[PDB]
Formats: sequence, C-alpha cells, structure tokens
Amino acid sequence: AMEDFVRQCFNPMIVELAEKAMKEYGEDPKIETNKFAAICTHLEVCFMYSDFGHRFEIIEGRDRIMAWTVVNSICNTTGVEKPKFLPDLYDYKENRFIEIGVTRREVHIYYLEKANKIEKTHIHIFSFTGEEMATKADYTLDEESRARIKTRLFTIRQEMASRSLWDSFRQSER
Ligand SMILES: O=C(O)c1[nH]c(-c2cccc(-c3nnn[nH]3)c2)cc(=O)c1O
Ligand SMILES: O=C(O)c1[nH]c(-c2cccc(-c3nnn[nH]3)c2)cc(=O)c1O
Ligand SMILES: [Mn+2]
Ligand SMILES: [Mn+2]
Repeated sequence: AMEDFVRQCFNPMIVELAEKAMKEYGEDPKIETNKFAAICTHLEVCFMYSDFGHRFEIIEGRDRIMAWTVVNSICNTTGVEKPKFLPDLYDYKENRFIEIGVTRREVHIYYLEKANKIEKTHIHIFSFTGEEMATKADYTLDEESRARIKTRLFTIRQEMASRSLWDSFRQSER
C-alpha cells in the first residue's frame, strides 16, 4: 500500500533514484516502505527547489563519485570551504551549500538535529504542515517558489491519509 502509493504517486525518475539510494546500501524498499516514501519526498523537494532558478546545482540524487566531483569542482572555482558531508544543493547566487530538511515533526526540532550534525551550510527545513525554518531566517527562494513546495508536501501528506498511511509515516521519523 505504501509501496503502491510511492510507485503510483511519484515520477519514475525519482522512484528509480530512491530505489538505488537504498538498494546499493542493502535496504529493501518493499520492507522499509516508509523510508522509501521519505527518500522520494526529499528527492522531489530537492528537484523542485533546484528547478526554480541556472541558480542551483543539484547534488542530491547522484552517486557518490559524481556528487564529490561536483562539490570539488564548485570549491575550486569559488573558494568556499568543502563540507564534511554531502549537502543537497549549491546556490551560485549566494555562494553557499544548502541542506534541505523534510520533517514529519516540528521544524525547530529537525532544524536543531541538522544544525548539530554540522557549519557555513545554509539549512532550510520544510514540514508537511506548510511550516519552514532556515538559518538567519533567510529563506533563499521567493514566496511563490516556497508555496509550490509546501502545497506539494501537504498534498503528499493528504494522499497518504486518504490511503490510511499517514499515521504510520508520521511516527517513523527519528
Ligand atoms: O538520496 C539520498 O542520497 C538519501 N536520502 C535520505 C533521506 C532523506 C530524508 C529522509 C529520510 C528518512 N526518513 N525516514 N527515514 N529516513 C532519508 C537518506 C539516505 O540515506 C540517502 O542516501
Ligand atoms: O543522504 C542525504 O543526503 C540525506 N540523508 C538524510 C537522512 C539520513 C538518515 C536518516 C534520516 C532521517 N531520519 N528521520 N528523518 N530523517 C535522514 C536526510 C537528508 O535530508 C539528506 O539530504
Ligand atoms: Mn542529501
Ligand atoms: Mn537533505
């Protein structure tokens, strides 16, 4: 049901990407259906964000070799410190990496988790409630761009609840 929902309600390209991010590292998407669903959602957000500008480099959804190649190439030509972990985007207009959070919980809680896990990386957090949080409250995008994202997340939430899948999903976050 959760799997059916994922395959039915997300772009093939994204489902194909989500499944590799799992299947290389040994997780089965037929069993960790909620993680599957989550990874897809996070990918979709990253792509959506990436599209609404060529302002943004998409670093998520690549294999490790490509991502670090892309990160190194950005660091050689801009001078910006190289982060320890792969973030999700780079913003060529503000000249900072971005880490994208999607949370079923409250935004400040997921913000702190991420902020603690890392330093000059801009953090942006979306919830399924149309709530967002971002370092220095600098939300990077225009409101229209941030509304498409919020709608889309909320839509996913509402589709999940149609199929009685939201409650499971909500509770399987850290
Ligand atoms: O596409 C990725 O690179 C990716 N995204 C995620 C990811 C992103 C957002 C949420 C979650 C998640 N939700 N619930 N459990 N994990 C997982 C995890 C990975 O291990 C991963 O390799
Ligand atoms: O691999 C990543 O790039 C990645 N991984 C994660 C990730 C990895 C493991 C667990 C979780 C998680 N558990 N609950 N919520 N998120 C999230 C989140 C991201 O936003 C992200 O960009
Ligand atoms: Mn990432
Ligand atoms: Mn992220």
